[PDB]
Amino acid sequence: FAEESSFMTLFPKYRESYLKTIWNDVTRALDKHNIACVLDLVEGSMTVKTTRKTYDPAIILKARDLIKLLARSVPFPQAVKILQDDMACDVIKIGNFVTNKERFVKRRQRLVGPNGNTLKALELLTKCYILVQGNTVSAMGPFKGLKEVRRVVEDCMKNIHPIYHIKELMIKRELAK
Amino acid sequence: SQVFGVARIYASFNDTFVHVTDLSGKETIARVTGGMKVKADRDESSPYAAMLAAQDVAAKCKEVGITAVHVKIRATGGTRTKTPGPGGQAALRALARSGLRIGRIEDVTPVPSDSTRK
Amino acid sequence: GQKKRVVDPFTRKEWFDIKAPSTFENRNVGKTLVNKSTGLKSASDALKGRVVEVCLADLQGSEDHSFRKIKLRVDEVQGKNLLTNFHGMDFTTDKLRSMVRKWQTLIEANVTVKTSDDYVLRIFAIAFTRKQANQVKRHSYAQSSHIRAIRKVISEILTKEVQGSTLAQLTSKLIPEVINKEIENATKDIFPLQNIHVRKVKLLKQPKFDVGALMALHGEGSGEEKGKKV
Amino acid sequence: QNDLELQQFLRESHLLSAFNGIVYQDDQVIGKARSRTLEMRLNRLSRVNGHQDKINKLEKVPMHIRRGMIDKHVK
RNA sequence: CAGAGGUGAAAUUCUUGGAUUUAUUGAAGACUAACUACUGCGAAAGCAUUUGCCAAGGACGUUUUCAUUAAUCAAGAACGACCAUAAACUAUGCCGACUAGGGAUCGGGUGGUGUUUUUUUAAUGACCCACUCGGCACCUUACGAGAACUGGGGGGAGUAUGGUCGCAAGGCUGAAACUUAAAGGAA
Repeated sequence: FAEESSFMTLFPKYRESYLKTIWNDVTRALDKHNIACVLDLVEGSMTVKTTRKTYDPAIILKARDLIKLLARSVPFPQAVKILQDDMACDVIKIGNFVTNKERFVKRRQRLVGPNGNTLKALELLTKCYILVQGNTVSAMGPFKGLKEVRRVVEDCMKNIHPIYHIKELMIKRELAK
Repeated sequence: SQVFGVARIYASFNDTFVHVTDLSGKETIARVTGGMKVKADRDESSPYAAMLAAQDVAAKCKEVGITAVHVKIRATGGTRTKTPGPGGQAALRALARSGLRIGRIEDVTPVPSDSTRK
Repeated sequence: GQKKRVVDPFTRKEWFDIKAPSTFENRNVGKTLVNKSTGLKSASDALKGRVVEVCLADLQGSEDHSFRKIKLRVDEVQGKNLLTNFHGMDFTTDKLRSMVRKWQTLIEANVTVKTSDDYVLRIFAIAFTRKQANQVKRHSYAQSSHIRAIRKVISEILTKEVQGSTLAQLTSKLIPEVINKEIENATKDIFPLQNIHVRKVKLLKQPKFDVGALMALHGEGSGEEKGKKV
Repeated sequence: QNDLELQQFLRESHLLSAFNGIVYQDDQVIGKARSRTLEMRLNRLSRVNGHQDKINKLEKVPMHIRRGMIDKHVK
């Protein structure tokens, strides 16, 4: 086994009525990996702990990513796809790119799209799940998709439009097949 | 009873590094990266390559006399992705499966703390 | 071109083990390789600069120090033992990322203080603004003059805790987290302030060696050893 | 802006993800995605010259259940 | 010790004169992560590490003072020979001389009377509640003529064309004055 591992994130207060609901499903989905987890509702935190029966050494890292995904407000059937080996997170940072607030919110809304079309087409092409929240961009997926969405988001905070990247993603799929 | 090294797994995209040193970090015991086990030049980051690299790491650590490793798992960090590649969990799993005991897994990627982007 | 042929470099390697200072609990922390003690770079001066990063849980037996790694600097070699001294302290990154939450303020301070020895230390501090029980507004921000006053009393009382300590006294002071209790008691007149921590201690300059002071930190020892039998 | 396949994929990205690598191009799109995709294209083409009281005819739903449909959807 | 970048794969590049990785330390130029908000400040462009100095500013409090010193804007003023750079790109809404509100939040003030605070060193908090002034927004309501870096043709979707201006076909090449070689094409 291992000695002990313990990670903890702490979640904002409005999430607790959702996390209280889904929490038994988290205990099922982690007790099949032999990882304990507590949901503290007074200090507002979620901890995961490697118990005495954990033979997978690396799964406590994915449990850490799962609980901070739950804190960063992705839902549960989306977030338990992080406990499998082919999938990981990325948290792109978009705040430090441009100066004025008007150009920042217009490029970030351009990253989302009209009716959400640009973002949904990006999720479809990269096979990822992308959340444009605040001044960062969360993403879950395979690593090729994560590389693709990171370059898409950073070049969208630079001045080139994201539908150029969506076009070249379609071209590259029909060019790779 | 255990003798402890440290693991220093640096798992970027495009490559993984499984590099056991001593408890200080000054003396190395079998650095073998992912791209030197099997190279198609694109499978360097793959879980198979990380498992091969961690397996002959654990061979040379059992040769020298290290029974357990403290795992320090880092990504490329900096002004970049901060997420460990597909090889980090595979190298950790192969290090544990090949006899070495695991202790103290910690995430030491360089968060850039106000970086040099623009 | 032509590269090199290998000759196995673990036949010339020597194993030392690291004895921690006696300001801790159980003091055998592990072992360390070095090249074999030849003339022209003896091993006892191939060492003496190495710092090791150990866990305070491994140094103290408990698990509420599972964060808060520390650094021990090798100073004096005797008899296949590396006697160490305190070299610094640092949190793991996951601890302060687990502490930072939005809708509060983090007040962080730091002071560069010279102790009762001539070690000069840059010592840090973090503190997060709590909300009281019965508080119904979701914010609990400090009004930034409360931040300046809190940071002022943090700097004053922790530069009072140093200069009034040696390195061994300061280390034994910050093992059971009691400078944090001093900050909390001295600051609850201004803002509530959950989970104050020290988080980071850096050595900047160190005075001299003073083998007597190091051996008084550890314990005595002197050898008359074996004799050749011809 | 005058790429047709790209913009069709953009505005039919939602129901492709609702009724699904993925397929998007016609000659590979299986049933309910195909029916609603073709219906969306025909609506968008016919909304230029056709009358606004004749292009988008609502399905006849009774009052007390269409209002409840709207209230639950707005919730 | 034999590879490291990087890519969808590659490559330019670095590398047994030891790259990449690891540890200790130094130097440089930037930048101020998370905290970071439909929050704050600024006339706007804009402004995020600590501490100090320099002047400034706003809101509040005021049984202080002056006594019409005021409001709007054309004109004008302030701010906005070396090393080479991006901006917009799907958007929104009914306006003003205009009534009331509601929840949340930022700064000040008054009152209440509980908990954190606490004591004969100075003063000074935090939260809860009501009221009130002033802000950044948001969600609603009721009621009004709201008239009197410059250059522009005329709707949208199409259809026809014995007009005008163009561009475009033939037909094995060689190969025409020559029924002509080699070689190539096609089948």
